[PDB]
Amino acid sequence: DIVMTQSPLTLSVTIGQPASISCKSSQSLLYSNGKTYLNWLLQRPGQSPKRLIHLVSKLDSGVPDRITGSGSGTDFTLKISRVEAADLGVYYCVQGTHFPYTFGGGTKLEILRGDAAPTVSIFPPSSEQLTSGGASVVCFLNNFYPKDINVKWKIDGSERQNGVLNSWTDQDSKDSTYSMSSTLTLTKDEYERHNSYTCEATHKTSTSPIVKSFNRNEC
Amino acid sequence: EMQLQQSGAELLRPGTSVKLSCKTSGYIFTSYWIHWVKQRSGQGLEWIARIYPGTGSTYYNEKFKGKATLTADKSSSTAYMQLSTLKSEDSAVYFCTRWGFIPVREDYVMDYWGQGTLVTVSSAKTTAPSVYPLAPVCGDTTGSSVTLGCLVKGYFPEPVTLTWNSGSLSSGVHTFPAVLQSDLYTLSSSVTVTSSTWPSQSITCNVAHPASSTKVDKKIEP
Ligand SMILES: O=C(O)CNC(=O)CCCC(=O)NCc1ccc([N+](=O)[O-])cc1
Ligand SMILES: [Zn+2]
Ligand SMILES: [Zn+2]
Ligand SMILES: [Zn+2]
Ligand SMILES: [Zn+2]
Ligand SMILES: [Zn+2]
Ligand SMILES: [Zn+2]
Ligand SMILES: [Zn+2]
Ligand SMILES: [Zn+2]
Repeated sequence: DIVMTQSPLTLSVTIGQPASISCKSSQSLLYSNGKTYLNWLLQRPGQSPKRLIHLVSKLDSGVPDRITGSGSGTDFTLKISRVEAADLGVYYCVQGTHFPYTFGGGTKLEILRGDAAPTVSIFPPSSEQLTSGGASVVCFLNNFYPKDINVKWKIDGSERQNGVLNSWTDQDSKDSTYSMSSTLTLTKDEYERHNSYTCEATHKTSTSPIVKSFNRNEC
Repeated sequence: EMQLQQSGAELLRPGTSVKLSCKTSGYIFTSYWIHWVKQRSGQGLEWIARIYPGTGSTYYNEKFKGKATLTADKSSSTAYMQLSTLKSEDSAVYFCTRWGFIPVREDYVMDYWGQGTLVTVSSAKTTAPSVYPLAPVCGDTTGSSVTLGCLVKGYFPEPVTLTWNSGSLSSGVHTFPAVLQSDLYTLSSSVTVTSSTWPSQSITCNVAHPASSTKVDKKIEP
């Protein structure tokens, strides 16, 4: 089977700048009829893939000509002349010259924007949950950029690594930022034995850790 | 308007089989090849097979011979793909697509795709989630704007449906991807509103879990 190699894995580009993606195949994609069946697809976040180009450089109907394709033999390139917000997603090259059809690994295009510090919110366990003998402390770190962030949980000044469940959103189309959720789950009994619960983030936008905490007590 | 609608998410037991459907409309079903593609853990697609509904002619990727069987019902304009003896590798999202290559013209017509069908191969039992309201104490973000949340935990399998005020509230919400842990998924969503909205008017978290026929609304009270 033809191995299709795409580089780079990810590219961060600012709106208005050009972007190019490379695709290499292990066999020439020149079919015996002289045509080269190399296609490019875009899979936007939460959407099905969509073909942008066919036959190396032919645009599909309704595709903007900001997008251009080129190459031959085993080397192909997709170029976006001016990146717009709607270009966010994973780009894949797929060959149709040699059966069976094979895809490249994909290239994620991320919109490079101005740094944004996280908005951190912390939530103690709900009454409903405590009733069940469980306790989850949640921390939302919303709208930050770059995506790189490290969050630790500290209970009464000591780092807690067990019981932590983290989740991140894909880059937001509306503002190009990322959001993350971190949940620390303990038993109701242990939760009630400690006082200070701290959600601590490490991010480029700060020389010191970004902290959000609460102290439980009674009243 | 050309449309391809695929069937719902499937939870399948190891070793059994499933039949996925791809109902089409808006075009002459018999005149175009229908292809099936597989996607595992994001970036990484695989071409499975294609069928010409007009003749029933099918071509398979060697890898999938014996795994997939494509059929098509002309009277209903529905393509089907049956997957047999499911194993770990079969857990994935499957798409059907009227790819659009016209062999006679050696050129392409627009490609239309189905929304995808998620297949989970597991022997784990279906479990209804617990929905917990997250009212701030420190997740207040002071005045101006306050952010509320909804914690959905302990359910299986995916997916779960989460909206705010029946969909009325869609801007400023962040729904995080579910994470599996100890055979149960946990998912959360945050919503940021102006201090003038909450607690004044109510914010409600709506959750639906088809697999267990669970539908729950949690009102975020102070
Ligand atoms: O097989 C041969 O030798 C001759 N080649 C042909 O007839 C060309 C076939 C048309 C084509 O572009 N196929 C590639 C392809 C098809 C479907 C697809 N998808 O994702 O659905 C992705 C890629
Ligand atoms: Zn060949
Ligand atoms: Zn061949
Ligand atoms: Zn050959
Ligand atoms: Zn201690
Ligand atoms: Zn102590
Ligand atoms: Zn303690
Ligand atoms: Zn020509
Ligand atoms: Zn064309």
